[PDB]
Amino acid sequence: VDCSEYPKPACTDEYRPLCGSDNKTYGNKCNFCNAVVESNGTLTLSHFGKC
Amino acid sequence: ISGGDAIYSSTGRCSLGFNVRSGSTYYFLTAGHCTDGATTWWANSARTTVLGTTSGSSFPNNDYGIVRYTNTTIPKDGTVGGQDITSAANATVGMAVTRRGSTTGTHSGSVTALNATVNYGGGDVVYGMIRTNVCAEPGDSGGPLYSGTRAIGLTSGGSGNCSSGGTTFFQPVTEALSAYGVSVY
Repeated sequence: VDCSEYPKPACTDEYRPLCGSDNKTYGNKCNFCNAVVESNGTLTLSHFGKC
Repeated sequence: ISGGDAIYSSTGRCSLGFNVRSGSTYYFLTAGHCTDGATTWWANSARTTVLGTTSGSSFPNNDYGIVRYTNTTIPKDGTVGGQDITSAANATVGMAVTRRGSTTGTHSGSVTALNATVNYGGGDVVYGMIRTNVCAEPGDSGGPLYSGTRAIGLTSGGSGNCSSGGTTFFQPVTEALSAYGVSVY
C-alpha cells in the first residue's frame, strides 16, 4: 500500500484489514492511509490482515 | 439472516442491507462497492454457508448492488435485526434514522442533508447521497439505514468513527428498488 493519494475526506466501509505499526487493526486501506497522514507520516504498515 | 448482518465475499466483509424480492425470486441489497468484482457471497468467514451470487452492481456514481439468493434453506427475514421493515421512503432533512452494521451494531442520528456528492478518490465519485450524523466503520458498508419500519438507505461511507463521532453517507434505497424492480417485504 501507497498513501500518496491521501488524505481523503471519506472512506467506504468495507472491511479488509491492515495491521499498523501502532498495533491497531485498520479496517481498510482508506482508513489506514488517512491515519498515516494524520500521524504526519509516522505510522507504518506492519503487515496485512488483522493485528 | 437479516438487515445488518455480515456478508462475506471473496475479498472482504460487508453488511447485508435489505432482503428484497421480485415475484418468487429473493435477493438482498447491499453496497455497489462491495458487489463490485464479487461473484459469490457467504454468511460466515469460513465461507461455508453460501448465500448467493451477484446479479447487479452500480458503483461509482451510485452505490448499490443486489445479490440473488442461491441458498434454499437459509431464513431471509424482512427485518433489520429484530426490526420489521414494511415499506421504503425518501429521506428528509431532520429525519430521525438508525443504521445497523456488522462491525458497530446499531447507531442512531439524523439526516442532515440530501443530494450530497462524495468523492472517494481515483474517479470513485458517488452522487445524490443522503448525509447524516450517524457513525459507521469498516465492515458496516451496505447495512441498512432505516426509520421505524421504513427502509431509507444503504451505508456507503464517510469519516470519523463511533467513539469520537462521524458523518456517514447512504445511498437512497428507493433508487435501488426501482432499478432492479424489487421490493422490500
